[PDB]
Amino acid sequence: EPSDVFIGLKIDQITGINQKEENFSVVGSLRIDWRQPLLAFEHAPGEPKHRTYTLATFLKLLEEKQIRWPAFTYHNQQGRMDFQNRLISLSEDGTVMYLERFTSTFQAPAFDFRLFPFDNQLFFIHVDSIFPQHLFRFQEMQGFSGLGDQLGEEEWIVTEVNTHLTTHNEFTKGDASRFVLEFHAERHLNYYLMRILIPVLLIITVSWFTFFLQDYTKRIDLAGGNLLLFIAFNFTISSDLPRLGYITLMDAFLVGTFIITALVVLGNVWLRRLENHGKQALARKLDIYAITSYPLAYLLGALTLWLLFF
Amino acid sequence: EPSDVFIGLKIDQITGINQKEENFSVVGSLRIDWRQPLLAFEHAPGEPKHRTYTLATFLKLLEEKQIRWPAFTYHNQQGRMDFQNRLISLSEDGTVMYLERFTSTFQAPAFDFRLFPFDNQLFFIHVDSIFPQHLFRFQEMQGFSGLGDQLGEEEWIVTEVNTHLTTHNEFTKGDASRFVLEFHAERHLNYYLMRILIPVLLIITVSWFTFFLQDYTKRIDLAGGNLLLFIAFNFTISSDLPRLGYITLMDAFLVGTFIITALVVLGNVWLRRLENHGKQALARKLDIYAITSYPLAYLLGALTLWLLFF
Amino acid sequence: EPSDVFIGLKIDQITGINQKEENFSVVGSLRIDWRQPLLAFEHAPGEPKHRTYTLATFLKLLEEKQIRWPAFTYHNQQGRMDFQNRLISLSEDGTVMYLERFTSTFQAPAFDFRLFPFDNQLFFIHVDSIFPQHLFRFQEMQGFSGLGDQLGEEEWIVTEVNTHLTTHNEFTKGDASRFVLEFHAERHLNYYLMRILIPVLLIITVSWFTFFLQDYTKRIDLAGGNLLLFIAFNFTISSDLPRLGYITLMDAFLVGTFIITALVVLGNVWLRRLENHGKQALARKLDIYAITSYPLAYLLGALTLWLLFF
Amino acid sequence: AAEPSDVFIGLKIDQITGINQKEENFSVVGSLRIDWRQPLLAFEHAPGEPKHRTYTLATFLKLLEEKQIRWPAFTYHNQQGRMDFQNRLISLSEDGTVMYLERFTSTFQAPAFDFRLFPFDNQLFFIHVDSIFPQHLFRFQEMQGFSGLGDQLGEEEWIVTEVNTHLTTHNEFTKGDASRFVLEFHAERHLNYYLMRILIPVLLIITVSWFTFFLQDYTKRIDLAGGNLLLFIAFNFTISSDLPRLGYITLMDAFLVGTFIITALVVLGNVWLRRLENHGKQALARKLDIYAITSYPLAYLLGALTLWLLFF
Amino acid sequence: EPSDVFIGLKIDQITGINQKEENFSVVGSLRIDWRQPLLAFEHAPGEPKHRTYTLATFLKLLEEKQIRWPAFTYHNQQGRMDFQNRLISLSEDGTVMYLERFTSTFQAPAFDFRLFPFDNQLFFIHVDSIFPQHLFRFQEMQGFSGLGDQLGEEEWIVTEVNTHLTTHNEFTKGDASRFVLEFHAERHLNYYLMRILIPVLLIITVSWFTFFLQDYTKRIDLAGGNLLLFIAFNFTISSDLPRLGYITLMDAFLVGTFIITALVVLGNVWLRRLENHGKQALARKLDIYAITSYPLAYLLGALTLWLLFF
Ligand SMILES: CCCCCCCCCO[C@@H]1O[C@H](CO)[C@@H](O)[C@H](O)[C@H]1O
Ligand SMILES: CCCCCCCCCO[C@@H]1O[C@H](CO)[C@@H](O)[C@H](O)[C@H]1O
Ligand SMILES: CCCCCCCCCO[C@@H]1O[C@H](CO)[C@@H](O)[C@H](O)[C@H]1O
Ligand SMILES: CCCCCCCCCO[C@@H]1O[C@H](CO)[C@@H](O)[C@H](O)[C@H]1O
Ligand SMILES: CCCCCCCCCO[C@@H]1O[C@H](CO)[C@@H](O)[C@H](O)[C@H]1O
Ligand SMILES: NCCc1ccc(Br)cc1
Ligand SMILES: NCCc1ccc(Br)cc1
Ligand SMILES: NCCc1ccc(Br)cc1
Ligand SMILES: NCCc1ccc(Br)cc1
Ligand SMILES: NCCc1ccc(Br)cc1
Repeated sequence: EPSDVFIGLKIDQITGINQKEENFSVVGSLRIDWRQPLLAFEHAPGEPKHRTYTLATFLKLLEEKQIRWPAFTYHNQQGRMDFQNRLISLSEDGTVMYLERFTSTFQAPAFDFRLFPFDNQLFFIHVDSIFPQHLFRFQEMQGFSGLGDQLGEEEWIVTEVNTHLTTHNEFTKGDASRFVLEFHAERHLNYYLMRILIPVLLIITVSWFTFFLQDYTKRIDLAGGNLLLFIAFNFTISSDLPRLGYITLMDAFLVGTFIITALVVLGNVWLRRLENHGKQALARKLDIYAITSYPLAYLLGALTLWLLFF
Repeated sequence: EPSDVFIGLKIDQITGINQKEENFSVVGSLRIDWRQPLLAFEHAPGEPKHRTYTLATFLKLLEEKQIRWPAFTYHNQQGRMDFQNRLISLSEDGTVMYLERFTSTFQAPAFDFRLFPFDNQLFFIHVDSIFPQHLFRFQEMQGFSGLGDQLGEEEWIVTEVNTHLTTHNEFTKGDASRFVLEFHAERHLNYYLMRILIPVLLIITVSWFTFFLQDYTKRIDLAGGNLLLFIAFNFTISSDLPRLGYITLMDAFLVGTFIITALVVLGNVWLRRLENHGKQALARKLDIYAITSYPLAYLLGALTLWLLFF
Repeated sequence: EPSDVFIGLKIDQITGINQKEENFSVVGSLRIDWRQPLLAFEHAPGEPKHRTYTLATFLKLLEEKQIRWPAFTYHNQQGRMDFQNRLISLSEDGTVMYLERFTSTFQAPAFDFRLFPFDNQLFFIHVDSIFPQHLFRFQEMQGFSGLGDQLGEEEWIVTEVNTHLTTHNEFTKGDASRFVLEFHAERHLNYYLMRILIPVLLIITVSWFTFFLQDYTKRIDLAGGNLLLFIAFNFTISSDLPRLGYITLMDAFLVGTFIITALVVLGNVWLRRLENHGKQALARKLDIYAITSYPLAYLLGALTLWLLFF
Repeated sequence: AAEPSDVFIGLKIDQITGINQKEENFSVVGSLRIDWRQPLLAFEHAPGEPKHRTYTLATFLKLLEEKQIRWPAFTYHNQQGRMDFQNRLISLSEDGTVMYLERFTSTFQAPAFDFRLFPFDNQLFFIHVDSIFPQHLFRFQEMQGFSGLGDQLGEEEWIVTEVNTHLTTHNEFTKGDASRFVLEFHAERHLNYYLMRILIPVLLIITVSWFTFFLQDYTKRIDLAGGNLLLFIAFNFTISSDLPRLGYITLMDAFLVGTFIITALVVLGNVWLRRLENHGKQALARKLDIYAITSYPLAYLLGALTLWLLFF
Repeated sequence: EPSDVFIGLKIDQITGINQKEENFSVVGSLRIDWRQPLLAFEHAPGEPKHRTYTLATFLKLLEEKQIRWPAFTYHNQQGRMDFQNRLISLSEDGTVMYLERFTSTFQAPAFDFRLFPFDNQLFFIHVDSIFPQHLFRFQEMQGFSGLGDQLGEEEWIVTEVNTHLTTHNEFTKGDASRFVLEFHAERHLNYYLMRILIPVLLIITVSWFTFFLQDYTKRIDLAGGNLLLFIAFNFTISSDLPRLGYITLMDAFLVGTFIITALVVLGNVWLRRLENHGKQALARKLDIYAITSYPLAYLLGALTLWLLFF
């Protein structure tokens, strides 16, 4: 007959989410309730009903009594887990109450940058029983598992928190318990506005003003610089993210400005060429297209992407 | 009956405050006084009245005597806590004197960048009893808790230090002790002056000089460069801070220069356009307005923000 | 007679591959099966058939019974190995079942940047027996060793995973077991396209447009800038990689643009020189060569490398 | 026992891994040596057993706990973060003289930093070793012939002027006066880097700029000095990062603003010369111009003595 | 009588050489052979001749038997040493065989950047006996100490490996053993060529082309830019190295281009000045000197340094 293990997990802090390395880091507390009849003991009346053990001696106790503990791993843990507290409280009955406080990093392979920066992502911690269900089944320790109030994370904000149970088959042939803490969060886009969109629009608009000079050479020299600017903005954003083998929304928007700004150069080159072959008057007539093409192309291009991605 | 636990905490050093990751790091000493009658002992004459234990053996002693120790966590601790000393002194009377020296990082989610760089911030360490008040109540260990003299931090300087007790309900249903060390500090604005304001004003002023040349094309080319400069200064500052979903004061000041410098372009474009359509004399008349718009706009804009934020 | 040790190793995560420091990092689980007759035990009915030990006490047990354990090292391990679980299960038969979960970095000196970024690389973990084959032989633990599904790595993608055994002679004169987990992976070229090729082609193309202006001075000033741009792109890429004593494909492609763009300068200098010595008409004739030389040389140069490297 | 026992503290820095002026700390590999005679620890030895017993710190402390003997607990007051230990080894003599060796790499807070004269300055580095227990229980004495700095420190920027050791009290955990052993050293910066990477360039920019005054294009001088400004604004960011977010003004801090003020005026001035040209007074400008050509060099060297007097 | 301790040390990997912090990091295995008669033991026939101990219990054994172990430090170790294996094999005869596998950083104060980047450097690990020679003398464990095959290091390549004994006087008055593993290595100049020399020569050469335009203003504007470029290249290289109080070869080469490029500016200023005072014809005569000065100056200057440094 297999004994129930009551798995509770609360994330107190999100220390940060490194989206480039596709992981996040949390301060968190794991809580386990587990009745083991064999661990139960007798007290004299007036001697305490509850024994408080360091994890160190509590396991050395279990080893001595040849009792199996419900050994568990965090499947998506990365690197070290700095433990704060690992503390056991045992009762007359042989109910074990375990607390594990830790800061640690976790894999989140559920990262989809397709709609970056307008994206919503799945973050989750997996807690697996090493031992199969035929020995230990995990049950939800109700009234504990979730996320806290002061997470300290300013970019992401969390949509929903859910806890669910399931199997794995990592070390066993047999089905084995896995407690899961999931959360979805999505980005506060202020940064992306204030530092990327606003500037790129400011560059584009203030550039368009200088079309009313009707120096075609100046427009060419301007758009040529704009190109390098965007090629930089392309490097800014490229670093935020991993070396993805797919094309971001952001990725597309940049190549947008590329294509346009490439043509702005080519077009004004041709207008300027007419001026150079005694057809200045034509250019100046023709020119009106070029002045109104500029802004339409960027706003035709705005709907082009917005439909392709939404 | 619940036994009193006397919690003292002194921050010797502030190793630094990482405002981007919304945490700070301190060298600090935790001091606990706790009378446990059961631990009291008799000595032979010539054998010491105070027994000095490593935390390691002191707990192994408590486990052996089935005595519960007032287990505590630092709630806002991040990552590892490098311990220097963990030393126990047990008096005849059964008074435990504990010392914990450590360097460690702590969450400070009390970060409000609304008035950055003119801001005052709350930094605090929480020390929680894991066990409820029905078992242990924390009392302020007088004559210890506070901040030192040589903190070593050059940017922030501390306004006020306060200590107080209160409850939590982290692992218990029952109310539980929490000792709090708060401090407020505010930024030394010298850096922000010397590296950000002075330059931006220098750029703006030295730019305005070149208005007295009365080349409109040159002013357009100048203000266009100024734009990119500010777009950079925008990236400098953006990195100091997190990816906030709210707009800094600083954030606004930058977009200020943006809006203005955008118009300086638009305006001089129009003056230059008049020159290009045989209305050079008009431009040169209007020009006088344009020369005295530059300085007013930046100083109209100075009061615009200084009213909006204060 | 030497006893068989059944070595399984599964990489759950690739935390990343630092190609500059010629190493990779993995979350992984090591599994060892090893029958030791001496460890075998009898149980009372109602006492467990399988005894579960912490590695700590399991070795202290082996030391006490003067039994030699099949000590192993990871030969290509770098720095610390953060252990998650080190857990032993001893059956009545005296079969030891060991599990070691860890995050760790490993050397991969099998790095050939000759065809970077179009390259396929060998990543491997070596597990050596410290003790010779005369004492312990390693055997492939079937049904476990390999790579998982959720590796979390976005740039590389894995072609093939193989396991095989072999000898070493690291500390012994005698032949000694070595279990090897190899994998090959190759790069997703999207990044290299979107951030390096597309820009460099965009710069080159939009530059060629400005040839139809037939300002030779402008072409010289342009190609001179292009040079510095490529000299930067040269620094971008240089950092991705180590300080290799061999020439990358990428390395060559950069020098290509160098040589060409150097020529464009020299050539247009000469065209411009003719203009300056009353031979403007000649230049304008010869110019047609220069206009079509530009694009040919970049695409002659494309086949030059694509033949030299393939 | 027979009053307070003397404890002989020796500390030698074998190397300085580096000095991070931005975090106002330094990191050293060092060996701490303590001599401490305890009558109670003295033991009788059977012939064929060594006269000196060699213990790991862990066993030696577990032994002290067992024998209910209090050891002279000590902390490094200015230690920062983790201290990796190389060796912790105890040798117990028949006489009961305890010999402890602690080898470690560690970072130490140093609030002694004064950037007022940066980069031309000397700074004070110190490690504090505080006894937790008061002076009435234990007094620290200088273990002579050991304390100091080594030969191969490995540090190329700083070079050390003087090493001094002395003892004093603290009152950290006790009401009672308590021992504190101090290892101080002063070092000062090698100016070559600051020359080769900051001064030489800034002078090169300034001088090569002044050459282009002999062109007598006023527009070109304006465009040049405007660029010079941005250059210095960069050099301002280079240096700003070397240092913390100080609330005071460095020497270097001042020197940068110097170039600012000057280069701002060079613009303003040539703007005015150019303005005369634009209002048919080209001849005047060309007269005045001679003042302007000699002003640039004077102002930079008037400005050199301005600071060198204000700061020295 | 003092007992011999057989010290072997093999570097398996060079994880890297941080030339800025004047240290290097290696994966390595320390091997010690040491006969202690007291550690010898008797076995029953059929009970093992060799006892295999964790370092942990092996020392607790030595402490119990009041035997002194040949305590050693790595003198030039920096920071933490991550240990892989610390394993003892005790024979009946009382021969201890010790293995210490570790990744660790080591000081190399033997750094001479005088001829950087054409330099050859000394890297060494010191292993000191804490105890004097009157108690333990170190002897070279032969057939093991040296460097491995797959070091993984791409910039440096190792010239020679030598091992030898010597004294120290670190904690003792008495002479004390020190085993030394030295190696020399020298740099692969490919990086320095491909990223620094080639570009600087490309800039200089492509600049010289624009002399054949015979625009003196353009040459001034060009050389002025070249200056800033080199001032950057000066910052690139400055960071590779520490804040050395001595002048590199590289250091000199840069100041070379400085001095020259400063004069190119001055000289063309003077040519241009002649044009401005009706002496255009003279300038155009003198010009031939200036055109052939530039190339000679850089190649006079190339031999100047190649003499002073070689
Ligand atoms: C740049 C957006 C602002 C537009 C306003 C018109 C003047 C622009 C400022 O100078 C221009 O900046 C480009 C970007 O670097 C350069 O390529 C170009 O040669 C230069 O003339
Ligand atoms: C530059 C701010 C300081 C004001 C000095 C006035 C003289 C002009 C200095 O050079 C300017 O630098 C910008 C920055 O990129 C260029 O874009 C711009 O076209 C260029 O004219
Ligand atoms: C720069 C090395 C390549 C030289 C090719 C000759 C044409 C000039 C190329 O662009 C130039 O870049 C320089 C560096 O900032 C500026 O001084 C210069 O005014 C600018 O036009
Ligand atoms: C730059 C590739 C875009 C080609 C479009 C033609 C118009 C000019 C583009 O700006 C150029 O940018 C360089 C910065 O490195 C400068 O050196 C160069 O003098 C400048 O004119
Ligand atoms: C540049 C300092 C070196 C002095 C050399 C004198 C020749 C002119 C070099 O080009 C200048 O470079 C500045 C970069 O700051 C540009 O902003 C400015 O428009 C331009 O005039
Ligand atoms: N490192 C996991 C140890 C452990 C597991 C379960 C329980 Br209940 C107590 C301790
Ligand atoms: N980890 C518990 C440490 C502790 C020791 C003694 C006292 Br009194 C309070 C706390
Ligand atoms: N430090 C790991 C030693 C070990 C190796 C294999 C087995 Br099976 C048990 C223990
Ligand atoms: N944690 C080190 C404690 C200690 C150090 C030196 C001596 Br002598 C005794 C004790
Ligand atoms: N910490 C290492 C101590 C030691 C030294 C030598 C040998 Br042989 C065994 C142990």
